[PDB]
Amino acid sequence: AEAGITGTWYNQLGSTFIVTAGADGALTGTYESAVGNAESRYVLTGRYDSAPATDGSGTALGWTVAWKNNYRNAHSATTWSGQYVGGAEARINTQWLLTSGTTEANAWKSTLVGHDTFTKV
Amino acid sequence: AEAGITGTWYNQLGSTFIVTAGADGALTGTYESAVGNAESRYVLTGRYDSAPATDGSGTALGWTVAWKNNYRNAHSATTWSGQYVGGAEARINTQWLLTSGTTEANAWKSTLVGHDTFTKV
Amino acid sequence: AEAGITGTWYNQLGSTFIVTAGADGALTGTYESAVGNAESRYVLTGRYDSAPATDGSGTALGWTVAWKNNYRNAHSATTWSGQYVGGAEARINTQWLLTSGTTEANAWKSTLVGHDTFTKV
Amino acid sequence: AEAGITGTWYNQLGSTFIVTAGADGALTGTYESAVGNAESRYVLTGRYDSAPATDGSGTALGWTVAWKNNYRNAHSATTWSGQYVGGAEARINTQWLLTSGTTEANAWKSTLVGHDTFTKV
Amino acid sequence: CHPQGPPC
Amino acid sequence: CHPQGPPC
Amino acid sequence: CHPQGPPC
Amino acid sequence: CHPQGPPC
Repeated sequence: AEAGITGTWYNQLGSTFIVTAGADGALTGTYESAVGNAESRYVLTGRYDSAPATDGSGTALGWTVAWKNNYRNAHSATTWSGQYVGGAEARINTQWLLTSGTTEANAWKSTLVGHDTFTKV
Repeated sequence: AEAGITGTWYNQLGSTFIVTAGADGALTGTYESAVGNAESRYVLTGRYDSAPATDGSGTALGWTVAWKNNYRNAHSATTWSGQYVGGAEARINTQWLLTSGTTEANAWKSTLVGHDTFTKV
Repeated sequence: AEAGITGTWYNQLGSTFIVTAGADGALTGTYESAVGNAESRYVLTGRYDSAPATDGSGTALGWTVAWKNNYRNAHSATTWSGQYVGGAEARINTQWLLTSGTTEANAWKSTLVGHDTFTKV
Repeated sequence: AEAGITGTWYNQLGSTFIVTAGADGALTGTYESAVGNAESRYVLTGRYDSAPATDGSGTALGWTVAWKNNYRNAHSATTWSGQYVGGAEARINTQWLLTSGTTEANAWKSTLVGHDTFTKV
Repeated sequence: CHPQGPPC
Repeated sequence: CHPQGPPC
Repeated sequence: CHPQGPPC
Repeated sequence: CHPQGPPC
């Protein structure tokens, strides 16, 4: 993994994230939503679990993005939890949780769940 | 938030996490599961979205923990997505995703979902 | 279970659901949101898995409610997945998914996730 | 929807479900996992929210399957929450929750989350 | 005021 | 080999 | 137009 | 005894 993870990944919606997997489990990078302007880049940080393991299992990892930068503040944060599978067709399959900050009455509807698959292509 | 977030939090299962909320959205700390031994401390990193906002909304944040340290490697990672609500009775209400690294046949059952509420007490 | 499940349950938000657990896994009833008016009753149907099992495990079950009745059409449906634990303090602990019908562009944000605990009291 | 929903659907894993959408929101059918033997058919019941709506939105629905039949008892139940999109290439996009009955100590890890897309082809 | 919340 | 996966 | 969707 | 549960 690690080496394999470092790089640019694209998801089916048109978002791109560039990440560096450091030697001791760290994931650091930026996530850009669209257009191709600075205004869409957000910091991301996460961790990955290096095993990794002798039977081709994927590498579990997760990262977070708080949707605040110098151009936008969306009062929310998303976490992606998934695994990295390398090889010819390497991908990161994830499920994500997007929570928005609410008042206590609306707290019951503050989190959206979804999924994303990221590829190098 | 920020100031309010920095500190020790406990969840209903007996886990504790100590975190520092830095000026520009970073969350850094450790998560300890139980016993009270070094073997149960894991690094955590996340981000929080400072708004924050004039109508008492909570502060969205999220963090990740890869379950690998010098004593254990559980080949998995958990992300917590939620919001911080301060005040007399401050709490961080979250929903989490725990993904384990699997082979591609077992990938359909690689992620558990749950929820946790953390308090300062 | 079965016998134990049949009855009225209340959740921490003030919603009530009355359900009948039939001999062969069926769950049929109504869910009422608030006020105490017919306009808040919706049909629910689900299934429960009778085992049940010699080591005190809970009874898995799930049900669905489409938010349409003769007074309201919220173009959405919620499914609750959880387990029933009987005894002195019987409860049904669930995690739910609420999906609203969207256009294909907004499909990524069509599902909210949450949790609910229902008691007889 | 309704008419459009009634029929056989297949998901990317090789499972098939046959469902009848009744005039007043009901969904009734069977879910078969694999092989093509009776032992893999389970009853399913759910509801769909007919709107439906003038801007091409999908039809929200959900269903439950308790994994018990005359050949197997897996002490668990799955609920699928999603929307139906008809047309040339009709599909039902869902997110699901699979809960297994646990003892109270293992309750924190009793629910898996995933997603499935079903097509008529 | 989605039917699954309070009130409504 | 949970009934929701392949095969079983 | 939440930053996690397209475009924005 | 996954590190996220009690004890371990």
